Amino acid sequence: SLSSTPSALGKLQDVVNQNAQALNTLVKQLSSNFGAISSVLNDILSRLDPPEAEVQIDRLITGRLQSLQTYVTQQLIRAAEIRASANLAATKMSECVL
Amino acid sequence: PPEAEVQIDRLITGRLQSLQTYVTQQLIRAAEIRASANLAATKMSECVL
Amino acid sequence: GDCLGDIAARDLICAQKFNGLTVLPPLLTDEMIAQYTSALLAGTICSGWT
Amino acid sequence: QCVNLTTRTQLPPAYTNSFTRGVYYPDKVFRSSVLHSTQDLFLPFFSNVTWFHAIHVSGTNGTKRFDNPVLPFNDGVYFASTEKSNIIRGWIFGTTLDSKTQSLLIVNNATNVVIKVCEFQFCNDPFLGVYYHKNNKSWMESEFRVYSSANNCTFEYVSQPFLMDLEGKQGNFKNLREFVFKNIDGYFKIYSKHTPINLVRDLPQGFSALEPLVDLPIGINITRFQTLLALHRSSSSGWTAGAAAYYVGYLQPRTFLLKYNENGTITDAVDCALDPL
Amino acid sequence: MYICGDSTECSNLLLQYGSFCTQLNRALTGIAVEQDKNTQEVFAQVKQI
Amino acid sequence: MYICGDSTECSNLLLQYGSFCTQLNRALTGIAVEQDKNTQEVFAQVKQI
Amino acid sequence: SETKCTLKSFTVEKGIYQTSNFRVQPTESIVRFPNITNLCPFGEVFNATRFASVYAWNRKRISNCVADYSVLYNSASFSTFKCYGVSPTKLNDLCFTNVYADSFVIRGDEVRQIAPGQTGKIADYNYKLPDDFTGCVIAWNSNNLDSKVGGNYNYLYRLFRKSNLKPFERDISTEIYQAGSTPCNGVEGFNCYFPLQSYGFQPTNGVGYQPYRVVVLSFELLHAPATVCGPKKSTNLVKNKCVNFNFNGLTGTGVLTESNKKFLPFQQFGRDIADTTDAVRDPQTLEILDITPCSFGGVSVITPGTNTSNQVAVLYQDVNCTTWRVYSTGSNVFQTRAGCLIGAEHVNNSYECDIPIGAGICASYQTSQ
Amino acid sequence: FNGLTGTGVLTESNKKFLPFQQFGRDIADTTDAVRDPQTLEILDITPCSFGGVSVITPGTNTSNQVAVLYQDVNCTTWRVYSTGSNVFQTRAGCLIGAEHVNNSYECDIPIGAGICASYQTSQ
Amino acid sequence: RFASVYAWNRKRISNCVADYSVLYNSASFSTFKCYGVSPTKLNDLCFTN
Ligand SMILES: *[C@@H]1O[C@H](CO)[C@@H](O[C@@H]2O[C@H](CO)[C@@H](O)[C@H](O)[C@H]2NC(C)=O)[C@H](O)[C@H]1NC(C)=O
Ligand SMILES: *[C@@H]1O[C@H](CO)[C@@H](O)[C@H](O)[C@H]1NC(C)=O
Ligand SMILES: *[C@@H]1O[C@H](CO)[C@@H](O)[C@H](O)[C@H]1NC(C)=O
Ligand SMILES: *[C@@H]1O[C@H](CO)[C@@H](O)[C@H](O)[C@H]1NC(C)=O
Ligand SMILES: *[C@@H]1O[C@H](CO)[C@@H](O)[C@H](O)[C@H]1NC(C)=O
Ligand SMILES: *[C@@H]1O[C@H](CO)[C@@H](O)[C@H](O)[C@H]1NC(C)=O
Ligand SMILES: *[C@@H]1O[C@H](CO)[C@@H](O)[C@H](O)[C@H]1NC(C)=O
Ligand SMILES: *[C@@H]1O[C@H](CO)[C@@H](O)[C@H](O)[C@H]1NC(C)=O
Ligand SMILES: *[C@@H]1O[C@H](CO)[C@@H](O)[C@H](O)[C@H]1NC(C)=O
Ligand SMILES: *[C@@H]1O[C@H](CO)[C@@H](O)[C@H](O)[C@H]1NC(C)=O
Ligand SMILES: *[C@@H]1O[C@H](CO)[C@@H](O)[C@H](O)[C@H]1NC(C)=O
Ligand SMILES: *[C@@H]1O[C@H](CO)[C@@H](O)[C@H](O)[C@H]1NC(C)=O
Repeated sequence: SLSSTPSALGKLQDVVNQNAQALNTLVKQLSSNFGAISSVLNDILSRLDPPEAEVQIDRLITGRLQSLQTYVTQQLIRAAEIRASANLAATKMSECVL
Repeated sequence: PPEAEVQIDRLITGRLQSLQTYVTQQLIRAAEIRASANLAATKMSECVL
Repeated sequence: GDCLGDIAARDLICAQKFNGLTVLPPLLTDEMIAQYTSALLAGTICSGWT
Repeated sequence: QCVNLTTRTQLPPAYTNSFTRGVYYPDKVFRSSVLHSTQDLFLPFFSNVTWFHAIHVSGTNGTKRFDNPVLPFNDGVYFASTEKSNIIRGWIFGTTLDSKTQSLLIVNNATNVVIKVCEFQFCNDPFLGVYYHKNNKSWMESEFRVYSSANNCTFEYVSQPFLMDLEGKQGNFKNLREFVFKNIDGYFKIYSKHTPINLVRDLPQGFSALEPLVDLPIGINITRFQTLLALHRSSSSGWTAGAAAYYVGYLQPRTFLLKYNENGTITDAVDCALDPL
Repeated sequence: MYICGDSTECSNLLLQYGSFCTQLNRALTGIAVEQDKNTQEVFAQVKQI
Repeated sequence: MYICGDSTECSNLLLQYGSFCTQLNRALTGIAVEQDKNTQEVFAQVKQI
Repeated sequence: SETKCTLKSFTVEKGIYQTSNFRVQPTESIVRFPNITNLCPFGEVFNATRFASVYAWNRKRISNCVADYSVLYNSASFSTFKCYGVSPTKLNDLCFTNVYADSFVIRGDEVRQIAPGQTGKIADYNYKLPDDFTGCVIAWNSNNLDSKVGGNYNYLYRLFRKSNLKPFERDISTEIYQAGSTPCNGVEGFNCYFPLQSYGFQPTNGVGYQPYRVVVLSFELLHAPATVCGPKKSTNLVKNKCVNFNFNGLTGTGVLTESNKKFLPFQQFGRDIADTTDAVRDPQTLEILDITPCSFGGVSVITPGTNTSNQVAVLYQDVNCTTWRVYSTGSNVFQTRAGCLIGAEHVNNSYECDIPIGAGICASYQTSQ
Repeated sequence: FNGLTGTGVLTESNKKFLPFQQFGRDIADTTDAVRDPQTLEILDITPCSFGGVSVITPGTNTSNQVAVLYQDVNCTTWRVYSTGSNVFQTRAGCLIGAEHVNNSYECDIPIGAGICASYQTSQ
Repeated sequence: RFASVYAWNRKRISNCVADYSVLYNSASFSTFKCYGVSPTKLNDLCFTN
């Protein structure tokens, strides 16, 4: 049955897929300008002097920190779901197996 | 355009932050509901059936 | 057309829809849930835990 | 000087399906193995394309049609043509298309390519033409009309010389040429591509992306344009159309999802506004 | 509609970092699916009527 | 690396938010430790092999 | 010490701390520009006998030259110089692509209109910049060149128009303007106007009425092959080393290697999924080079309490020791699936776990400890 | 209206402004009413776009037919992209393009309010 | 006549069209600066006091 039903293990495959997506999202989000003239620090630094560059860079820093904070929050929520599943599994090990 | 863009971007960032806050709160609340639903399912099997 | 009729009413449901916020229906209706509940009761009274 | 052409049959316009064409590389940056979202003006997918043609069929009830109307330019133009004998030569872009304002003339005259911006006074039926000499079997340029005058000439470019093949070739259309024309912040932007074809009716279904050709620093207002065709000669009635067809569509702001292959070629695209799927 | 409803100019600015909208919608969809799942686990335990 | 990868000028600005970065990592570390704990709690029920 | 700073403590508890990433500093710099030898036509642009009327301004293409503007320091004086595109101090570090110089004469009071976002006769009817403008505006007083005693009436401007201009347009039409209900077929009087007026430039005019020469340099940056570059000397190209670089004005740090990418003839730079440059076409030899970051990562430190011992072991997660992007060795190199662990002694006895490392490996501080 | 721009649907209003008031405001502080500058009447402003659309898709690796659900449309000029055929009103919205079968089955693609869909038979 | 700066003159303007383009045929201003609006938007607006 397991061999012939690929969807059977979707619960474990889903964990893997969700984590991969969360990291791929963080990389893709680097391309956002966040109000800046450019998403590339090297472009900002090549064309602007320090006091002008600082403004554009600070816009990018704020946006980038926001992306990381979003990531961490999502991971904490997912961690809680997994903890609950793990606690259930531990209970079953004692009550069903032992 | 260039002056409006500055003022608009300030509003967009704030508006987006509000939606993110909403989603975070819904996810936390959803987890609490999930726990209640799991308990209810447990009771259905052990108290009713 | 109903939200235009309700402008005077200032219905919160229309305000939410106009600002992009919606509500999705459940998959199971109240009638469907009632049927599951009734089946469980019929089963319990007729055959207990079997 | 100018000649008002006659004997032309009056026919209704034809329309065709744009399918999935009119995509061009929107940047000067190499990308590969990615999808990319862009918001520029594009020909919408499966849009209404006006089909124009030049044809001479037979005597008695022959079609005898030669389409060279003034068309709106709107927000930019997708232009494409299918031919076998170099009939379509160039375009006129401008507003009033007379001596009161500056106009842009881009023409291949079978010697070189000439680009000018002048307060030109155009002919109502501008055309170029080739005379066929039965003696020694030669096809040679014999006529140029287009305009009766030019004045201040604020922009000018002339290409290096070449020989263009003017033969009255028979058969199926063999050459598909596509162009995109835009007028942005004073620049007349042209994108293009050349595709080998073998066909007898409307635009082939398929996909390709056009490459940037040139950014011309023109500085003028364009609201209308006209296509310049060459005639074949054996006054206003003494002409044979030859066979060619051209298609005109208009660009609209759209969002597209473009797909780049492993070598950075755009190989596919999604028109995000076409339908819910 | 929430951030930039009915406005072309702010829409084009919003697209600059619109990948954030997609992420919010995914989170809300995940909740929506879960809520129907919870209902089925509690009530549809027996598939015989 | 995520924000100011190999950029001295960006890094020096980023220092203002250094306490923010520390908190992001503390949260991730707490998760990481927990994940090994979860595995041990489920499988290592009996330490007699 | 990095751990101590991170924790804001002079004491560290037993356990494993993450300590950033292994990083590599650049040792050499690379500067590459097309080998352009001509000086830009500063004389033709700024020392012209005559300038165009503002209603019919000139435009010239500039290419295949070096933008060494220090040549103007001895003889030129500009009352106005303002860059919209880049900071002025960066002009000599950059390359420019589609570079054009717009040129005309206006009155001193009108100089303020040659800017994005302005209104007025010039801004609306004669010459307009886009709101989104990349370039620099230059202007200077020409009273001793253009003004004449009886009035220099050669310079014209448009006074009447029906609609506003779009950026960079040149309307040179002389058709009569209709201000009233009259059709103005000719007429040239009453409510019908000849649209262009002259400026009576005289040596006795006050400053606001003196002529000014205006040059606007319009250009794009860092997204296409250069045609004009600043006065910067190139260097040799260094591969497979961590270097600083400047390719046609685009700066960065990384390791350059040969690429198998094939850029289209008009492409100068390539970008990755995060829109970061990851390839360039070298400007002197048209070779495509790929760029990889110098730094990579994976470093953590295994620490006994510092109130007991100052010995630490360092784990390199992505290092396969079996000088390998390692800070130091000193033997005690143990390869595990969790990385290359350096400083710990490997023993073959199994023990209860104390400080976990990963992949089945755990450490302790034990015996001469 | 006197320099205040926007997009929307203008209708007659029952609001009565004090003599010195020109514009009205909603809870969101958006404009929701104006006094017309020449005719002294008050108009209400409603956004043109109302929303509610989702798409039911069999995998694209099978076919490209889709059905579209309009959550706020009652099909009993419908604010739909196309009337098409096979217009089925459900409590979850007006569904256009799916056939209505009175034979119940196991749920495949859930739609809502007791309705599901699947792809089957010339499918 | 213009007022002395110490005793500046304030005039009320009302019930008129602000077609400032009429000044193009005669006046020349060395200084012109708007603080509350962008100059290019002036022709689409209405003003009160
Ligand atoms: C570009 O050309 C068009 C066509 O001549 C100009 O539009 C006309 O403007 C006049 C004056 O306002 C109107 O009476 C006409 O009805 C308009 N015609 C059309 C087809 O719109 C347009 O103003 C010109 N562009 C610029 C910047 O001057
Ligand atoms: C073409 O016809 C128009 C009238 O429609 C006339 O004004 C023009 O002069 C004619 N041109 C020639 C070359 O005969
Ligand atoms: C436009 O395309 C439609 C098909 O989508 C066709 O029926 C119609 O005849 C075409 N031409 C015009 C002028 O509408
Ligand atoms: C093409 O134009 C060029 C430039 O005006 C001219 O010298 C040449 O003779 C023309 N050739 C023909 C066939 O008209
Ligand atoms: C062919 O002969 C004609 C005269 O009959 C002459 O005018 C023409 O130039 C000749 N063609 C060539 C290619 O020599
Ligand atoms: C355009 O040409 C006419 C020819 O009569 C001339 O009077 C006018 O000054 C010219 N305009 C420009 C800008 O050269
Ligand atoms: C890329 O070019 C090579 C030849 O250099 C060719 O073999 C390969 O098929 C091309 N890749 C794609 C995706 O077309
Ligand atoms: C202009 O000419 C003078 C000599 O009359 C010369 O000293 C000066 O450097 C020249 N300026 C430029 C830009 O060539
Ligand atoms: C000069 O440029 C050519 C073409 O890009 C290149 O082949 C040559 O090596 C360059 N040379 C120098 C600085 O000697
Ligand atoms: C190190 O490389 C060798 C191949 O040279 C490989 O067999 C070994 O497994 C690698 N070490 C680790 C920890 O993966
Ligand atoms: C002028 O304004 C008044 C309101 O003050 C209005 O009643 C009248 O109809 C308007 N009329 C015109 C343009 O005739
Ligand atoms: C649609 O309108 C009809 C009245 O024409 C009403 O009976 C029906 O309940 C409405 N449908 C829904 C889903 O509300």
